[PDB]
Amino acid sequence: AEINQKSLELELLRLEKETADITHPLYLGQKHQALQAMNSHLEAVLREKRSLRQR
Amino acid sequence: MVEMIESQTLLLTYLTIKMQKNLFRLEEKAERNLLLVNDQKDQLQETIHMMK
Repeated sequence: AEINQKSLELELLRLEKETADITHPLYLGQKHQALQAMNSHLEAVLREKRSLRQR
Repeated sequence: MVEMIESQTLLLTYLTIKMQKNLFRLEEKAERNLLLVNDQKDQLQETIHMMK
């Protein structure tokens, strides 16, 4: 019985590790940040379109 | 007096041998019954674990 419990635990942990890059909050959070930085930059570029065109 | 003590010894010894023989038969039947039930327990436990 004890072996069976630990075996299940192991199986569960293995499944979680294999799918962490797309599922875990930590990794997903990093991707969000990178995307927000670029958004802001593009907003700025669009706001100064006239000046940039003139240049 | 020696004849009386010998008669007592004979009675006790007879009782003893008779009891021991019948007790061994019960112990064997009992252990067999316990093992059979224990085996049923083990099969149920394995099935429950797999389902979980």
